[PDB]
Amino acid sequence: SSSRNGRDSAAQRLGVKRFGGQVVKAGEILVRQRGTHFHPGVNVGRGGDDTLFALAPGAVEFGAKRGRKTVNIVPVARP
Amino acid sequence: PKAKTHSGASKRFRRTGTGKIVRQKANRRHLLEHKPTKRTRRLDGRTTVSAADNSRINKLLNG
Amino acid sequence: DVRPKITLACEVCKHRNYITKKNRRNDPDRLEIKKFCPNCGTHQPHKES
RNA sequence: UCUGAUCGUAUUGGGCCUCUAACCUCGGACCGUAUAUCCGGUUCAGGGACAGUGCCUGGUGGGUAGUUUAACUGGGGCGGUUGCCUCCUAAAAUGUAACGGAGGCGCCCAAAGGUUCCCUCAACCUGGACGGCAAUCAGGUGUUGAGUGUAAGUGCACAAGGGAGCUUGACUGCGAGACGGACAUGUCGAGCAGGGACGAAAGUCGGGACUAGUGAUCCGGCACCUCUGAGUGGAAGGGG
RNA sequence: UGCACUACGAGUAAAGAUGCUCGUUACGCGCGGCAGGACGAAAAGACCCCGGGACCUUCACUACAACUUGGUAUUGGUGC
RNA sequence: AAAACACAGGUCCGUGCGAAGUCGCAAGACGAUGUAUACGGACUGACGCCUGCCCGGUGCUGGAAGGUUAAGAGGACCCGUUAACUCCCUUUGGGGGUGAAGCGGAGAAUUUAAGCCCCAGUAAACGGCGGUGGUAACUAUAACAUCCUAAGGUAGCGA
RNA sequence: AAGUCCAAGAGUGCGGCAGUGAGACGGCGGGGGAUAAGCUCCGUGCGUCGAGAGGGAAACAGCCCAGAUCGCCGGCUAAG
RNA sequence: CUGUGGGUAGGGGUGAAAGGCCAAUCAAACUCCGUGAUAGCUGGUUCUCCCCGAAAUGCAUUUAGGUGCAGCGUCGCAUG
RNA sequence: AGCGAAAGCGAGUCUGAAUAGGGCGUAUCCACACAAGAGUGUGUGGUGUAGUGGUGUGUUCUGGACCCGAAGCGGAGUGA
RNA sequence: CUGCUGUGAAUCUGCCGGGACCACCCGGUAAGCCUGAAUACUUCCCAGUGACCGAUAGCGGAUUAGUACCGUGAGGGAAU
RNA sequence: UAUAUAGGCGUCUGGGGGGAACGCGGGGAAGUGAAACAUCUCAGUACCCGUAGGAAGAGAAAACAAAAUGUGAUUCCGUG
Ligand SMILES: [Mg+2]
Ligand SMILES: [Mg+2]
Ligand SMILES: [Mg+2]
Ligand SMILES: [Mg+2]
Ligand SMILES: [Mg+2]
Ligand SMILES: [Mg+2]
Ligand SMILES: [Mg+2]
Ligand SMILES: [Mg+2]
Ligand SMILES: [Mg+2]
Ligand SMILES: [Mg+2]
Ligand SMILES: [Mg+2]
Ligand SMILES: [Mg+2]
Ligand SMILES: [Mg+2]
Ligand SMILES: [Mg+2]
Ligand SMILES: [Mg+2]
Ligand SMILES: [Mg+2]
Ligand SMILES: [Mg+2]
Ligand SMILES: [Mg+2]
Ligand SMILES: [Mg+2]
Ligand SMILES: [Mg+2]
Ligand SMILES: [Mg+2]
Ligand SMILES: [Mg+2]
Ligand SMILES: [Mg+2]
Ligand SMILES: [Mg+2]
Ligand SMILES: [Mg+2]
Ligand SMILES: [Mg+2]
Ligand SMILES: [Mg+2]
Ligand SMILES: [Mg+2]
Ligand SMILES: [Mg+2]
Ligand SMILES: [Mg+2]
Ligand SMILES: [Mg+2]
Ligand SMILES: [Mg+2]
Ligand SMILES: [Mg+2]
Ligand SMILES: [Mg+2]
Ligand SMILES: [Mg+2]
Ligand SMILES: [Mg+2]
Ligand SMILES: [Mg+2]
Ligand SMILES: [Mg+2]
Ligand SMILES: [Mg+2]
Ligand SMILES: [Mg+2]
Ligand SMILES: [Mg+2]
Ligand SMILES: [Mg+2]
Ligand SMILES: [Mg+2]
Ligand SMILES: [Mg+2]
Ligand SMILES: [Mg+2]
Ligand SMILES: [Mg+2]
Ligand SMILES: [Mg+2]
Ligand SMILES: [Mg+2]
Ligand SMILES: [Mg+2]
Ligand SMILES: [Mg+2]
Ligand SMILES: [Mg+2]
Ligand SMILES: [Mg+2]
Ligand SMILES: [Mg+2]
Ligand SMILES: [Mg+2]
Ligand SMILES: [Mg+2]
Ligand SMILES: [Mg+2]
Ligand SMILES: [Mg+2]
Ligand SMILES: [Mg+2]
Ligand SMILES: [Mg+2]
Ligand SMILES: [Mg+2]
Ligand SMILES: [Mg+2]
Ligand SMILES: [Mg+2]
Ligand SMILES: [Mg+2]
Ligand SMILES: [Mg+2]
Ligand SMILES: [Mg+2]
Ligand SMILES: [Mg+2]
Ligand SMILES: [Mg+2]
Ligand SMILES: [Mg+2]
Ligand SMILES: [Mg+2]
Ligand SMILES: [Mg+2]
Ligand SMILES: [Mg+2]
Ligand SMILES: [Mg+2]
Ligand SMILES: [Mg+2]
Ligand SMILES: [Mg+2]
Ligand SMILES: [Mg+2]
Ligand SMILES: [Mg+2]
Ligand SMILES: [Mg+2]
Ligand SMILES: [Mg+2]
Ligand SMILES: [Mg+2]
Ligand SMILES: [Mg+2]
Ligand SMILES: [Mg+2]
Ligand SMILES: [Mg+2]
Ligand SMILES: [Mg+2]
Ligand SMILES: [Mg+2]
Ligand SMILES: [Mg+2]
Ligand SMILES: [Mg+2]
Ligand SMILES: [Mg+2]
Ligand SMILES: [Mg+2]
Ligand SMILES: [Mg+2]
Ligand SMILES: [Mg+2]
Ligand SMILES: [Mg+2]
Ligand SMILES: [Mg+2]
Ligand SMILES: [Mg+2]
Ligand SMILES: [Mg+2]
Ligand SMILES: [Mg+2]
Ligand SMILES: [Mg+2]
Ligand SMILES: [Mg+2]
Ligand SMILES: [Mg+2]
Ligand SMILES: [Mg+2]
Ligand SMILES: [Mg+2]
Ligand SMILES: [Mg+2]
Ligand SMILES: [Mg+2]
Ligand SMILES: [Mg+2]
Ligand SMILES: [Mg+2]
Ligand SMILES: [Mg+2]
Ligand SMILES: [Mg+2]
Ligand SMILES: [Zn+2]
Repeated sequence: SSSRNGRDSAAQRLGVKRFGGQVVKAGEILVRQRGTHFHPGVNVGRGGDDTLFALAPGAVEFGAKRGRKTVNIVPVARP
Repeated sequence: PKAKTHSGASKRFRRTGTGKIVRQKANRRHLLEHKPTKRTRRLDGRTTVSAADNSRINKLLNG
Repeated sequence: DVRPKITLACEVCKHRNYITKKNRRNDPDRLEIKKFCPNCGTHQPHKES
């Protein structure tokens, strides 16, 4: 007459936060995730909870490097 | 009769030189051992009250 | 408790700088480690209070 | 002049048997008082420093008084549930409800933290005394099916998995820029300086492969500080 | 007692219609009767839920009366 | 309007006397111009035969060797203030340490009542009254060995 | 990159004044239920009703057409 | 049984006990006063036109028919 | 005239060991330089900074506070 | 500052206060008593005034008005 | 019952009751608010009791103050 379940946790709002070709500031976090689904690419660092962030200003762009999806920051030219 | 300032809110909120109302962050009075110092120091100093709460806090402060 | 809260104090100035936990079943003796003392200015041994 | 077995004086308590004089008697008589089971007085007879009563104090105390006794909910009740974490529902961004479908949490580890270096499992075949498919040895095949403290998911063989050395960064002063957000919470973070660890150096280190292991404010405790101190100096008290 | 020159049937509609649809029936006005309907009148449902009361019970809470303990004042004397 | 209340009868408990109980802040009053063959309270309910067990729980009553405990007496020890010094270290001061008395603050040992724990009695006090393992007359009709308790339904009655 | 641009009467920021926090059915994707309900619970730069008049569906909030500034004894059409 | 006179008063009285009765009222009489008690509840709130125009969701809630903040309307200013 | 818990200092001030970052503050705009394109800063000049008191309107606070409505609670009295 | 209870001093090199307390300084002189003015109100009397009402208004009462009437009573209480 | 007192007799002089508000000294709620409620509030309010006066009460420092060669009884009003 009772359900032995009915509990869940809060949604953590994970996922890609900046997509390809998007200009970011240095320090912006770019994708929140659990494991390493996206590996840190060139000029992109990885946080303690596996959060990828940008170590330099530029444009986001994804890639594959030896069978590993990677995220990179590309230096846009100064006008 | 002259209006009364809400005393519980005056000992919690303060105004700066320009007139924005500042605050004190919570979760820093006890049970501190398990909190990393990064969490501890992102929780101190003042911070401006939200625009959503600025309307009621103003009425509590002016009475 | 078996993992109680403990405090560490510098020997050369007796100031309590850090609070941590440890297992009393596994570390019955006072825990001592070389920590950093803000007023001594350098790393000093710190012993359980 | 301490150690002691001692008597006495001055003083003050604890107790005991008493005495009467406070106080008490609805015991008698007499009087105010012609009238009076009131009342007061006088006196005899009894208690008696007790009792009663003030003040302070501990018990017992529905005798009375004021009140409280949650919500969700396919009506209500009875059951079950209430915070956090993971997955599916959830319709390939995020978010998404039901008493929808499954499980975990309220810890643990002074190493199971930091760094430096080194290694690759599980399973299967073959050869070996106990020893059997199975325990340890040797040869081979074996790219991940093993393992990762702990649920599940995302990861990890480049290893985040296995082993050893040293060691405490399970730091102090901070923090550009952001994610998430009714708000309050929360989450990531390069980089600078102090003082260190490891490393030849490059460099990495603000606990743990990651996401649970938690409780706002009030009020109070404690240690430290260069703050304050109700005329002044202290203190008490407050403050950081 | 909102009205008014207030039929029926099968429907439709806040799901049980005199008043809407489509058809059927019906000259106008009364008197005596009957109670099928007007979810008829009456009484801001008393059942049930929600909020609030009130009185009752008790090892609910917190108090107080009452009862009781001791100290001390009233309260003193001699002997041990 | 009843089967309910009352009742005459029964018991239990309290009360030694301006009793106990009740109405009152008190004085005072009823009880009662009564005095345990009386009065109050509780249950039962003429009569007849009877009224089992359990005192562990909770009350009531009684007791005291201990444990625990208020106010009150006690003020060891500590802290504040400062007469005095005593020193530097710079000089007409000013901080270090000690610090008597006096006044203040926190106050331990020690001592002390009832209650509670404790131990007894009490059920016409509020209350409670069991099973299992395998069995025969023609099936029976629960009254062989053992577990548990404070004790395991007595008499009578019983769709 | 354009479009719309004498308008969407559009975004965003600050402020004054709000109401709302009982939604309904229909189309598509689903949970609960018996792949029942005019059932219940979610998603939808989906619609309409709510807060919508007019025409169609006999009548018939939520379906189809179409959004009522007023007048006309003009014309053309939409669903049907 | 009854007449006349009298006594008991509201958390009180009285009850051969039904919560009975105490002035047509009683699980605490009535009158006045506190007082215009308080009600997250129901009801009502009065002339006109012009422009714009919702929500019935999220989060928290001694919370679930109430409220706060967000979302969504309007007006003023800024930007464009 | 602000910063600071405060002593205090003052176009600064707090934190800090830091001419080392950040917080708050120095109306606002203009230019010229000197530094980096990690979001612009720093500095020299310039411009120079707007409040207050009546009163209308909207909302609000304290008051019965838009109007109406309990069952009930208290004080003092009236009734056998 | 002050009530009830207990204990209980000094007469000026005294005693009190200056937000626990102590020291120093300063102010004052308790346990005795009187005291005008400036301040509060209007039963009643006089004289006035009103961007006050004008007979369902204004006092309950423009008229038999605390009247008639209702109640055992406190009390309620018109209409003209 | 001796001292005597309690009492008794006589002769005077006062007291008593009423009143709308204002004063002073005492006793002292609850509705309510706190979105429950008990501290708290309401509120020392309502009510009650004792007493006045034309006003009352207070009043002549055992006060403030803060190092100023400062104020100087009380009451009331405005600020703070
Ligand atoms: Mg999840
Ligand atoms: Mg890490
Ligand atoms: Mg204040
Ligand atoms: Mg703290
Ligand atoms: Mg810390
Ligand atoms: Mg060890
Ligand atoms: Mg005595
Ligand atoms: Mg006594
Ligand atoms: Mg009680
Ligand atoms: Mg009660
Ligand atoms: Mg109440
Ligand atoms: Mg409720
Ligand atoms: Mg409910
Ligand atoms: Mg149900
Ligand atoms: Mg149902
Ligand atoms: Mg998704
Ligand atoms: Mg999707
Ligand atoms: Mg949803
Ligand atoms: Mg669980
Ligand atoms: Mg590890
Ligand atoms: Mg290590
Ligand atoms: Mg091998
Ligand atoms: Mg490893
Ligand atoms: Mg730690
Ligand atoms: Mg930041
Ligand atoms: Mg370094
Ligand atoms: Mg770092
Ligand atoms: Mg971590
Ligand atoms: Mg609080
Ligand atoms: Mg002082
Ligand atoms: Mg001082
Ligand atoms: Mg201190
Ligand atoms: Mg029909
Ligand atoms: Mg029909
Ligand atoms: Mg019809
Ligand atoms: Mg018609
Ligand atoms: Mg007829
Ligand atoms: Mg009829
Ligand atoms: Mg008839
Ligand atoms: Mg009816
Ligand atoms: Mg109703
Ligand atoms: Mg109810
Ligand atoms: Mg009969
Ligand atoms: Mg009858
Ligand atoms: Mg009966
Ligand atoms: Mg008898
Ligand atoms: Mg008995
Ligand atoms: Mg007696
Ligand atoms: Mg007897
Ligand atoms: Mg009987
Ligand atoms: Mg019998
Ligand atoms: Mg018996
Ligand atoms: Mg027994
Ligand atoms: Mg027993
Ligand atoms: Mg017993
Ligand atoms: Mg016994
Ligand atoms: Mg006893
Ligand atoms: Mg004492
Ligand atoms: Mg039978
Ligand atoms: Mg366009
Ligand atoms: Mg337009
Ligand atoms: Mg618009
Ligand atoms: Mg709601
Ligand atoms: Mg809703
Ligand atoms: Mg809906
Ligand atoms: Mg529906
Ligand atoms: Mg569907
Ligand atoms: Mg479903
Ligand atoms: Mg439906
Ligand atoms: Mg839909
Ligand atoms: Mg509506
Ligand atoms: Mg329409
Ligand atoms: Mg519409
Ligand atoms: Mg269509
Ligand atoms: Mg045509
Ligand atoms: Mg056509
Ligand atoms: Mg008679
Ligand atoms: Mg009579
Ligand atoms: Mg009664
Ligand atoms: Mg009457
Ligand atoms: Mg009656
Ligand atoms: Mg009553
Ligand atoms: Mg009552
Ligand atoms: Mg009131
Ligand atoms: Mg009202
Ligand atoms: Mg419009
Ligand atoms: Mg709102
Ligand atoms: Mg707005
Ligand atoms: Mg300031
Ligand atoms: Mg700090
Ligand atoms: Mg700065
Ligand atoms: Mg102006
Ligand atoms: Mg204005
Ligand atoms: Mg009443
Ligand atoms: Mg009477
Ligand atoms: Mg005087
Ligand atoms: Mg009139
Ligand atoms: Mg007229
Ligand atoms: Mg009238
Ligand atoms: Mg009469
Ligand atoms: Mg008089
Ligand atoms: Mg109250
Ligand atoms: Mg309340
Ligand atoms: Mg309320
Ligand atoms: Mg005068
Ligand atoms: Mg006078
Ligand atoms: Zn140190």
